[PDB]
Amino acid sequence: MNPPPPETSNPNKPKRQTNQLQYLLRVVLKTLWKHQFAWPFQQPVDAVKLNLPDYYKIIKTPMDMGTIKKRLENNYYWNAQECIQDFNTMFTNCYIYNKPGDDIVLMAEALEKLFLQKINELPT
Ligand SMILES: Nc1cc(-n2ccnc2)c2cc(F)cc(O)c2n1
Repeated sequence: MNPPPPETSNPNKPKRQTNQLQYLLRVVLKTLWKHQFAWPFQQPVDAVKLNLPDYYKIIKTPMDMGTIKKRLENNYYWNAQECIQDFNTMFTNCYIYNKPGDDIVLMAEALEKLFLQKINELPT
């Protein structure tokens, strides 16, 4: 079975919109989304379909760009740093589950370097 996906809304959690968060959706996510290596990260890992039955035995804080995108569209975050942490969790989980040089890891590393370039400068 797959676990329930991470929440994309939470009425207990305060919402906010900042220039930097609009930018993380408008520019950073929506450009990463178009990368040729983006597709494995556009939705939660379906460990049933991919025959990775050990995935959620190892990965306990799963994160993906589909969840991030919905969070950004919902103004789920308080600030840009909260969103950047979700990106880092997504990359870090892929390096934890897989090994250096794996095809998926090369994909994650391409996106990560592009992500780092894009958030080097955020709007004021
Ligand atoms: N062994 C794998 C396979 C993945 N995948 C998913 C679709 N096609 C390959 C995968 C995807 C991720 F977003 C993170 C990972 O850690 C992954 N690990």
